[PDB]
This record gives sequence, structure tokens and C-alpha cells, in this order.
Amino acid sequence: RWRQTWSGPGTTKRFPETVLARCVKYTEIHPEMRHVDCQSVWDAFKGAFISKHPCDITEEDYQPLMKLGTQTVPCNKILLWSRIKDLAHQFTQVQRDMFTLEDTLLGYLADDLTWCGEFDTSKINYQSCPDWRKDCSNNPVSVFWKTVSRRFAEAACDVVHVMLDGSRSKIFDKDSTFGSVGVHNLQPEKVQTLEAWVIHGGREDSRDLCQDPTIKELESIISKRNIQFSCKNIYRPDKFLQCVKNPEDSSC
Ligand SMILES: NC(=O)c1ccc[n+]([C@@H]2O[C@H](COP(=O)(O)O)[C@@H](O)[C@H]2O)c1
Repeated sequence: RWRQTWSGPGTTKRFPETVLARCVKYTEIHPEMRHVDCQSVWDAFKGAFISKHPCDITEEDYQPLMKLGTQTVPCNKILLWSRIKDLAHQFTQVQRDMFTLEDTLLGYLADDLTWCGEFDTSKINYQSCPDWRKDCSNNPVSVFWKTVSRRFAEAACDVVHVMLDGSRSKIFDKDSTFGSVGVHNLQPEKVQTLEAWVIHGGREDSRDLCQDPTIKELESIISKRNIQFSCKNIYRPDKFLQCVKNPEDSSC
């Protein structure tokens, strides 16, 4: 067929087997998650979206999965990000101290995957899935990330860090998961400071992007929640990672 139902790419091929193997791999590696039955995790993940209209997904749909994926993360070591995925993960892979959402069981299971079902059947739809923008925002993928990003934001305390892509015209974007979910779910009783790291798009020799209008916006929103705002430019992300791997020595 030359026309699919939805505008988004369909479910990642071998979704069941991929999620299940990711669950095995994660629970083998991370000792705190050793009790976790992966078949049950798969069962609950399925239950959230199978036989349900892929434009009528709710956070409740994912609560059984959230229960099984209950995980304590060091609340003062949380790294959020927006758009600038790869440096965030490369950073935490060396700084095995800070944690992104994808360093948790639930984020690790879903990272870069797409999935949806159909109301009329228990079939997984490998042909197409709702686009958040063209089709509906209550779809299995978008609702999953909203639910898990909210809980992750709520667990943070002390200094929370966020990496932003400073080569976007909207370095801070009110419409990203970070801007719509993360910023509004940090708990002012616990979170002392949000510190933004503005990742430069290379170039070299460049602007203080902590003065960018959208950063002033972020600063204002955060300050009015009674949380301190801090910002740092990361001019050379290639040198940053190098300094993380080899603190001091040369030009760090
Ligand atoms: N790894 C993914 O596939 C994925 C997708 C959307 C959101 N997220 C989470 O939400 C935030 C980033 O999303 P935005 O780029 O919409 O701000 C991060 O905290 C991230 O962990 C992850």
C-alpha cells in the first residue's frame, strides 16, 4: 500500500524482542534492578497500547509499567537534555556519575524506538504510527515520554543540570519535553538550582549564548518557581568530553 494510516514511521521492527532483550541486558548490568521480571515488564508495556486507539493513550495506560520500572536514581546527579542527545549520553558514559533518563530501565527500554497498536485488534502496527504534530499528541510514544520524563523530573534534588543545543534558533524551546514537562515538574522544595549547559555548534570563537533571549526566558520561568538559575557555555564539546575523560593535563 501506497498510503499508510498515519503520518509517522511505524513500530520499530522486532519491537517485542528488542524491548525484551534490552530489559535482560539492563537488569544483568544494573544490580539494583536484579529482581525485575522482564516478561512482566514486556506484559505491562504491551498493556499500555495494544488494542487501544493510538490517538487515545493516557498516562494511566502506562502506570502498570511505571510500577514495574520503579527505580531509585541519585537525585542530585540528574542530567536533563533537549535536542542534544549524543553528547548527553557520551558524557554520562564517562561521567558514569550523572544520569540521563536513558540511563534508567524505562528510558533505556524505549530509547529511539517507535510503537503503536490499533483499536480494532491486538496487532502491533509496523506500517505507520501517529505523528505528534500531524495526527495526535495522545499517541503511545509521546505519552510514554511525557509520563516517564515527569516522574524523572520529580525525583531530582539539589543541582539539576540540562544540556541544550546552542545551534538551534530556540536554544531553550518551551515546546520540547524539557520545556513543557521537565521545567514544570522540578520540585522547588528539593531543587536548589537548575544549571544549563549551552552546547555550541562548533564554529569557534563565538557568542555568549547564555544571553540568548530564550535563555533569559528559561531563567525567568525557573526563578519564578523559586529555583536558582545558572548557565554555562560549552564552546568546544570535543574538548569538554576530552577534559571529562582526562581531568587536567594540557588545556583543561
Ligand atoms: N530518547 C528518546 O527517544 C527521547 C525522546 C523524547 C524525549 N526524551 C526525554 O525528554 C527530554 C528530551 O526531549 P526534548 O528533545 O523534546 O526536550 C530528555 O530529558 C529525554 O530523556 C527522550
